[PDB]
Amino acid sequence: APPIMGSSVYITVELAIAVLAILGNVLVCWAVWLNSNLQNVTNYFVVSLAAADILVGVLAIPFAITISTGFCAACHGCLFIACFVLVLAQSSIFSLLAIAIDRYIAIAIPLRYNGLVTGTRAAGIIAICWVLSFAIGLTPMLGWNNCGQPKEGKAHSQGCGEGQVACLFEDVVPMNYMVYFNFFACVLVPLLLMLGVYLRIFAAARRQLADLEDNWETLNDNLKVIEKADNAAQVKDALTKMRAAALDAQKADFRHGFDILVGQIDDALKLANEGKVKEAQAAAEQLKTTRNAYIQKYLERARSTLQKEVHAAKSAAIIAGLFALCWLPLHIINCFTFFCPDCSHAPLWLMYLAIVLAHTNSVVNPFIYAYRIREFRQTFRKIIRSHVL
Ligand SMILES: CC(C)CCC[C@@H](C)[C@H]1CC[C@H]2[C@@H]3CC=C4C[C@@H](O)CC[C@]4(C)[C@H]3CC[C@]12C
Ligand SMILES: CC(C)CCC[C@@H](C)[C@H]1CC[C@H]2[C@@H]3CC=C4C[C@@H](O)CC[C@]4(C)[C@H]3CC[C@]12C
Ligand SMILES: CC(C)CCC[C@@H](C)[C@H]1CC[C@H]2[C@@H]3CC=C4C[C@@H](O)CC[C@]4(C)[C@H]3CC[C@]12C
Ligand SMILES: CCCCCCCC/C=C\CCCCCCCC(=O)O
Ligand SMILES: Cn1c(=O)c2[nH]cnc2n(C)c1=O
Repeated sequence: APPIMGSSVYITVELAIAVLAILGNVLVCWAVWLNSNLQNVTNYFVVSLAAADILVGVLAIPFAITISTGFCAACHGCLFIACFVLVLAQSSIFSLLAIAIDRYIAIAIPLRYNGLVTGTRAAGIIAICWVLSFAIGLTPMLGWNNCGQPKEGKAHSQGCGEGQVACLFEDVVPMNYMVYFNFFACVLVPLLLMLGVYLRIFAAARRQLADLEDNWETLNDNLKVIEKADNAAQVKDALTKMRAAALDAQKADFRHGFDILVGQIDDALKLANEGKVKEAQAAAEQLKTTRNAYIQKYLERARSTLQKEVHAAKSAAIIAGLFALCWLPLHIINCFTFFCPDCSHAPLWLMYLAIVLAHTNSVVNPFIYAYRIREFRQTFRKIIRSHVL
């Protein structure tokens, strides 16, 4: 078949992806700009990620279409066309890693979060990561390239000028760079890092949920103990273990609820020390009202916050996971090309599918926010509804 037919399918799909990438990610940026409830440090990395995905539609996909033709070009110009997408992919990895660390700090040291993680510091991190993304993605331009060993047969067969090559990705970008440097070091290692961070996030959330439940059962168990104890030392032992358990919970109207609880325990405790057991039990039984009134509400709000954080972190993890799914095939095909030179090159149609799937990643982020985060979903509706209506 004439190549122009298969290439017409490839180009049409690439342009379709470019349109979806631009529209969806413009909506993400628009949403964060308008809605103050979306303006947090976490979402500044989301916007940086959306900007990279817009750039895939506006620049990388047109570059990808161009380099598929093998057009004649100065090798360093070709290199820039071939490698710019690597800058955007690297920026996305830094943004994904930053989001994971952000959510980890939020769950592990909430008290210190807003003091550590600020808009000003985030903006600085985003600027540094973009600079590093240019350095990593355009490393071939610094001399790690095959511009020095041009394919002269292809150059003259295609009728290129001198100094010019048939501009093809695999002719100009070295496969050792793509496999060892780009894939293993700059992509795979950060992805495994994010896996580790997210693991630590879910473990932290699970431990804090358990601790909450433990304090609640420990406050309820020791109550029953006091109600059935026939000795003043039994009441004292239990009440001392409730005071500790209450003071851990305090740190972990609610602020008043705790002062009442500690006070009522201190009351029932001084009675117990004086031998007044029935009076200690009577004083201990008022804790039920403080528990019903205040403690049960603080337990349930704190449980609600942790669950919201587990949801947000799962949402972020899906986006990191989707990046991996969409990019691994292209990276794995490169590994086969590099490591198995006795293996037939992956056919053109599968190369096209791998490239298109990597580009498709720049579409998916907006759907995940829409499906998994109400605050974005609501703002999407309002930006669409107030432009339709
Ligand atoms: C839209 C704005 C922000 C940036 C767009 C600039 C892009 C389109 C420019 C910047 C550098 C340019 C390249 C620089 C040099 C060459 C070598 C020449 O033999 C063929 C064209 C080619 C490969 C150019 C293609 C277009 C190019 C990639
Ligand atoms: C989730 C992480 C661990 C995924 C990364 C695994 C990658 C690096 C693995 C998965 C399958 C592997 C390939 C399987 C088979 C072959 C054929 C052999 O002749 C050369 C190595 C080569 C080409 C391997 C290279 C590395 C490879 C691509
Ligand atoms: C879900 C993701 C992470 C896994 C996808 C793995 C894909 C990329 C794997 C599965 C089987 C693989 C193919 C198995 C055998 C060959 C023949 C060889 O001559 C060229 C590479 C080629 C054609 C491989 C290319 C990559 C391949 C298609
Ligand atoms: C903000 C929009 C920016 C413009 C987007 C369009 C970019 C087009 C990309 C590459 C076109 C360059 C390839 C054409 C060179 C042909 C030279 C030749 O005839 O050998
Ligand atoms: C990122 N990337 C690759 O890793 C690759 N491998 C072969 N062609 C490729 N192309 C066109 C590409 O854009």
